[PDB]
Amino acid sequence: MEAAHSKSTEECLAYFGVSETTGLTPDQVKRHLEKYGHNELPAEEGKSLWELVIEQFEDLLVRILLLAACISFVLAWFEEGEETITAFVEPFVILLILIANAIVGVWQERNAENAIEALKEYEPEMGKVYRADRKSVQRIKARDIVPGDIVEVAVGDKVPADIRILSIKSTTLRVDQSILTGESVSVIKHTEPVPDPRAVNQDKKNMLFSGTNIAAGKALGIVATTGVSTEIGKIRDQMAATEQDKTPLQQKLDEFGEQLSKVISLICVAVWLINIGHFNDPVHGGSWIRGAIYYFKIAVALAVAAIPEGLPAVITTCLALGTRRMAKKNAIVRSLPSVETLGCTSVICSDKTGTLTTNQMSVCKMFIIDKVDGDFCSLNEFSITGSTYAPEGEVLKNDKPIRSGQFDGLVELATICALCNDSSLDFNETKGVYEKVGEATETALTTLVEKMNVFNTEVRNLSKVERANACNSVIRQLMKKEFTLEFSRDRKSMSVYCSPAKSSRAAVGNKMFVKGAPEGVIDRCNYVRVGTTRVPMTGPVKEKILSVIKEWGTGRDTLRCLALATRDTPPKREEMVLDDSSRFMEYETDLTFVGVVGMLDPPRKEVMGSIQLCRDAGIRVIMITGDNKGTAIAICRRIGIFGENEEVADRAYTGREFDDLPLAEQREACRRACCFARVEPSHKSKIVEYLQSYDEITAMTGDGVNDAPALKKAEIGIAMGSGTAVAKTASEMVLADDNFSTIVAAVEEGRAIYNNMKQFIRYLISSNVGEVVCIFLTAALGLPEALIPVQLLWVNLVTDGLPATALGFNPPDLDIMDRPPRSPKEPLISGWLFFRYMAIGGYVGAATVGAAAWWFMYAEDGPGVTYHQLTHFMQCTEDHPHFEGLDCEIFEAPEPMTMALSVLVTIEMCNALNSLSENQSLMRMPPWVNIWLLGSICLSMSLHFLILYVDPLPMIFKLKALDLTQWLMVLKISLPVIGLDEILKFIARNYLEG
Ligand SMILES: [Ca+2]
Ligand SMILES: [Ca+2]
Ligand SMILES: [Ca+2]
Ligand SMILES: [Ca+2]
Ligand SMILES: [Cl-]
Ligand SMILES: [K+]
Repeated sequence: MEAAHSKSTEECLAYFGVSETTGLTPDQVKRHLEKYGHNELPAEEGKSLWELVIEQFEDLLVRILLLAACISFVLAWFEEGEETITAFVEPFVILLILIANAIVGVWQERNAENAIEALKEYEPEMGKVYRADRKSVQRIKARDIVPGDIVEVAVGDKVPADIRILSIKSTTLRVDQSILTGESVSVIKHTEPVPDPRAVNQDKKNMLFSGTNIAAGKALGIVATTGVSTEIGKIRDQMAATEQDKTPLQQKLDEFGEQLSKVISLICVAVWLINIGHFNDPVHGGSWIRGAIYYFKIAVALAVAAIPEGLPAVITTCLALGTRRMAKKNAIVRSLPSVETLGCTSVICSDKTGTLTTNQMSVCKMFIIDKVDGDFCSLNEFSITGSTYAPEGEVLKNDKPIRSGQFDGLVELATICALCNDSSLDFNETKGVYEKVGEATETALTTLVEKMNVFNTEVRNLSKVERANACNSVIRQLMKKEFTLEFSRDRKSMSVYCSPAKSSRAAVGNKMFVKGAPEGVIDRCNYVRVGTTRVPMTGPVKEKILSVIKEWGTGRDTLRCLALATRDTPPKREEMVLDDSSRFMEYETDLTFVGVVGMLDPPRKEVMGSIQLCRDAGIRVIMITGDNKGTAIAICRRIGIFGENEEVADRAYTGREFDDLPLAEQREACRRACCFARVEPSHKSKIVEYLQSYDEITAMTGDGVNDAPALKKAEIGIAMGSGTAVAKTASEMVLADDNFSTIVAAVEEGRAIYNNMKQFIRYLISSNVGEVVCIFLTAALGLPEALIPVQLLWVNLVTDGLPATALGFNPPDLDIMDRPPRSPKEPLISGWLFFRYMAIGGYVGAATVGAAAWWFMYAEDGPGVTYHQLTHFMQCTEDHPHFEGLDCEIFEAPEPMTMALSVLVTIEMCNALNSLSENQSLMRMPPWVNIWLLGSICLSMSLHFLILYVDPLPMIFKLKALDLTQWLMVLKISLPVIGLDEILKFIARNYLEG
């Protein structure tokens, strides 16, 4: 809908056939969506490259390798047996392979950039729009907005796309389009056209350019364009290409792609030397330089086979797929390069309120009397679940569920909780969460009655707005609150005067429900309600009550307690003066203690266990807060930062105590601290500084400009999703819920996104080192060659390239949080890991130069046989010493090389199955965990059988199809790799790390 600035509002509403009263419709959305794409700008420009030097090392090798195959046959294309066809088509083979190496190398290149696209649902404009389905506004993602739908914007909003204003709801509408125009002041917009189709944006006084924000006003409009069709979109697309610095894992990995290339470049250039003894020999046209181009091919080939390809792309996938994974968990990563650091987090600094704690008061404990006949009374203690103002949760006794209604004592406790209250619950259908109305401590009660629901009302069926104050209303339908006696610090309590509702009488049923702080309320109780009874307040009982009120108010939970009682025979309203707190303490006498409830601000979901997790992963959790030292210290023993009876007289500090210490004592405080209370805004940054001094990677939560500095200085800034825009742009990550338990998970995924890479690296390296050992172990202990040029190319393609990319789809490893956080100090590969590599690779290479050895040497019923004097085979000429029913041309036999190459491939897939997780079992994580692997394995295992059995080919590959016994061998020869590595894993899993 270009040039919408020159068209009537009608011409546009028409062009989209949308009614501005109800905006678009589902199918219109999907329709326009497909025709114009999502409201985003792509990455069509170059902003990424193949970090490794070797990727450009190999591509030159496969080019020059081909050259050798064009000089090879050419120099002398005529042999005694003209052209065997298995040395004539080689040029046609390698090239047929480089093509496969390509089709594959670009297969993984896509997934790598296909996953990037998966992460395009981050922190967008969230523009507002009107669609058919609903009548009220719709806060939808900026990208989900299609040209054509109806968008409205009020003060402060950011313009999500190019909008042709339709209606201006405010007396006027100024906008700030400073970012796109030479206009510093906000300008006005109007609802009419601007005929001239080629006028400049400054003169498009009726449009709202995307990426702009309105200074003042509200106004509806219709999206002309979106995406790159946007005025700001035609700009950013046409911008200067951006460059970047590099991360310590990239550096350490580039240093790695420098070690290998070199070594490789010598493991092979050492082959064109260990095989000098065969350059002249017959098999190679019986000339020198001709063999000097055959062993060249092998080396330049062995290289290609060893060069672990795919790393850059694969990482980018784990990375991508992982971030996707984090987001599902509310961890919106803003900087990919940072997720790298994320697993090196060694200290998290979090704020208490909202993040570690819910900040919604919740009753979690309550009791009442059970028995008292024997001058020794027991009680009925109940626990309550659910830690917010939402009606969700259930009453428990001895960790077991019970109906609140079955206990008559509770029915009154609720009646009090229900009536002696001035607060309520409200469902904010907008935010889809339960809100409180008034004081929290009261509201906490409200929610208790709901979780109680002593009268088994039907709730499930009700609407959220309905479940809000359900059970609470029932009680109000049975008891009329006449008047209330306001609070007062003299008696520290309050109460109400109630009487049966609808009851058309007086002086009957009247009761006064009193609620207050324990002591005082208990001392005004002369009677104590048991069952439905009421026995006088003896000396022993009153002791029992106060005893638990202590066990509760002091214990690890440190619950705030409230005493619930009723005045059975209240004075009459007449004889009562309600205009001074002075007399109220009096009317509130001769009470019958009903029960007590204990509330507290509960720790957010999982936070209690997440802290335990950090603990297992050596991460320091430091709580920053506004509380007082004492209460703050408490909250820490409540959540776990501190054991219930752990001495922490030096790991909690308050702003002032801290400023009072000397720099050297401040730095020390931080290497041990775990709680900070009443902190000046400038302490966070100071705290981090001291944290950095002990080389500690630190994640700091913030939520206001107040934290901007601290957020930036930290290794990882983490902004509250409920925070300010400033803090969000200062952090490298955002908490959608503002929950602490997230950070811990984000951190964990970091550990997996690393471990994934390590699975990928280990599989190539361990496997390829195994190839290089076969080519070597034959040329070593002297043996009939096991592989030739095109076979190396084959193996490469079948075990690098595809089942390799697969692993990038491996899932999150386990017991990944019991190690200390990674330090950018320690090396890419640990000495034991390298062993673990050679342990494997050294084996595979054996199994291969031990599969053909089984073909040549004895074999249950083998088609050929000889003895370990096979190491001298080349001197065979029927010399009459080691001769039998054998001919010197049996050392050219195809099946051996085929019993080999087939062992290689199958052994590697058996190995790729080991790359599902660094130190776990195939038992604890089956091969089917990652499907794409099983797939890629088969898709390759197949390309192998196809080369062996499809007659026009096994000839080119100098191979010769093996039978069911010849394949049952390959299995028992390669399958035992699982067995081995499964041991190394076992070891490490218990002996090494601990
Ligand atoms: Ca008009
Ligand atoms: Ca390779
Ligand atoms: Ca440092
Ligand atoms: Ca391989
Ligand atoms: Cl108009
Ligand atoms: K930073």
